[PDB]
Amino acid sequence: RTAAADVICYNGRRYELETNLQHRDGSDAAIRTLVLNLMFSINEGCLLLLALIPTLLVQGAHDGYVNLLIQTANCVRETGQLINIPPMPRIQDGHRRFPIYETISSWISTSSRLGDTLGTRAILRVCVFDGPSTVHPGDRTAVIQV
Amino acid sequence: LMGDMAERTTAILVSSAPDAGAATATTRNMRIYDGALYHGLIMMAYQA
Repeated sequence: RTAAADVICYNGRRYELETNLQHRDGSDAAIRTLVLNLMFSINEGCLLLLALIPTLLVQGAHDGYVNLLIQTANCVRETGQLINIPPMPRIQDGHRRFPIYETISSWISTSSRLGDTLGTRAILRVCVFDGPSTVHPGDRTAVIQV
Repeated sequence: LMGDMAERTTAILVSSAPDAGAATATTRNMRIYDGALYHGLIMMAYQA
């Protein structure tokens, strides 16, 4: 809406999404966080992680679950077939530091806190001790706070 | 028939991987080697 699907399947059930945004400032207030956290993910070792795309393709040919994973990725299926990365230059002081450690440690942090910023955290967890197994819509539960 | 001759008859050896409808990453190594005569001919029962 700011620049210019509403159904979600869960346990084999289709529930339509009727969201609305009657104005515009909450929108970009969210988008700024989205892009901000999107930026701090890429790092030095992303170059090495990029030349590994064709290995992921040949594994997508070699194994089976990789075939489920590769085709929902609307980007990797194109780049490894339409983008190339030449021999990466040597990393400055390559005998002391290590790039992949950073490019993968600064993604665990930025990922857990992601959804709890565009949304909310989980405060309670259903722990039925001796009641029923599952819970239907509208039944009283038993819980302990997170 | 002198403006177009034929010297000798040969054969062909074509290789190919199975078609896209049968393509798995372990079946591209089952090439279908084949042969095809060039400038040969087929006959009826041999007179002899």
